[PDB]
Amino acid sequence: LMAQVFFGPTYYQRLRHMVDDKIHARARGPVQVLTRQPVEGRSRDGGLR
Amino acid sequence: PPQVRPSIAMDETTQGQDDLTHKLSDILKANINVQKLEMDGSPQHIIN
DNA sequence: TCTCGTGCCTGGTGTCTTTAATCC
DNA sequence: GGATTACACCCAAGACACCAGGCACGAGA
RNA sequence: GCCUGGUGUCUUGGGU
Repeated sequence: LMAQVFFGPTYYQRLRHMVDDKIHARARGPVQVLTRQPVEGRSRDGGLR
Repeated sequence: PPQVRPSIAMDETTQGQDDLTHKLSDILKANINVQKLEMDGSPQHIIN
């Protein structure tokens, strides 16, 4: 490489936010009894607002 | 109709009623007691 | 065998006094 | 001297009526 | 032998 590269150890920390805890998709699914609109929340197969 | 005030099941075999359902029961009970006054013991200050 | 006491279930019904800026 | 106004979306974990009266059952005399 | 329902109201802690 025409340029030299700053290189060395650094302490790195692994944070709790991982993609497979966030990814979500909904085709059809459960609805609320009251509004017959899609439910809220990843944990309930919900839809985006 | 019940679509406006659906029942929900808190822990599967136990169901509570919507706030409107409880409140309509209170209006309905209170309505019967107005009928219960005008035919007998009304000390006027009780009617109010 | 009878009576009394305690516990559980069902039904009905409340109350000692004790966060800040704007307009209309 | 009054209320109404106060970004958006999303995730997740953590909770639930009280008191009084009546009836039934069990224990003790 | 097809249909197939699992809660709410808050509060708190977080993400951009």
